[PDB]
Amino acid sequence: DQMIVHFSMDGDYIWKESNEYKTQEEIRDTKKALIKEAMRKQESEEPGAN
Amino acid sequence: QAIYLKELKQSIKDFTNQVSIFRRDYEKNGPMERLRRF
Repeated sequence: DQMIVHFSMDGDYIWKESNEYKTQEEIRDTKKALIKEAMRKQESEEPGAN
Repeated sequence: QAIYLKELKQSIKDFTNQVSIFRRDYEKNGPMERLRRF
């Protein structure tokens, strides 16, 4: 490549409605759905689950 | 585990009842020879 970079920085910054942002939203929704199903099922199975 | 989850809700109710019974038994043991036995 023969190109020299004094400083290289990689960061977790995403802009609104990005393609990558949509994937992140799906991951949050999938985790939330599993959490929602688990909380609801335990709440449904038990009586007045707290 | 799905079958066990139905079993687990029933078991959790049974376990709470068992824990209350165990606490009552511990209190009886705590209640001389009687104080030592309690």
